[PDB]
Amino acid sequence: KPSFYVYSRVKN
Amino acid sequence: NPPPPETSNPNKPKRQTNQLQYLLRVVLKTLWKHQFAWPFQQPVDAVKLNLPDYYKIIKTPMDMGTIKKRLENNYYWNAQECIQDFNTMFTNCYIYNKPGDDIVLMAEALEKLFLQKINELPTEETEIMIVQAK
Repeated sequence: KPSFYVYSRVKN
Repeated sequence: NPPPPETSNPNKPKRQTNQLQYLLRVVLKTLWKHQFAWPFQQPVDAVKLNLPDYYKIIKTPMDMGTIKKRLENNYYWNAQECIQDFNTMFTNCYIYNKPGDDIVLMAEALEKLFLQKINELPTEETEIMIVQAK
């Protein structure tokens, strides 16, 4: 899901 | 994934004061619609985000959803512990991440706005409602 990696980016 | 923090307790009383009402209607309201509010509106899904060590390090997880539902159900006793929940969310983000990370800057902006809004808090606490434990 595309709108999920945005979540995973700002929490490296 | 660990269970989210409780939002109601049958052994705990339920209290509502003017300051908690303000925190729900002004502070939480204005921090919920902030542009940087989305990473802190849910509990951290450590399973889903490739973060297996998260709860080794955050021993008190906190999010705006849990705080919201705690304020809705009158789970708190006074305003100090709700402010403590907000501060715990911010400090969890700080300790877990790095001071230059985008999420830390977002949490810092949220904390600055939160500190302003709570500086606009009623000084005298007045009890609105109290219910003993069931």
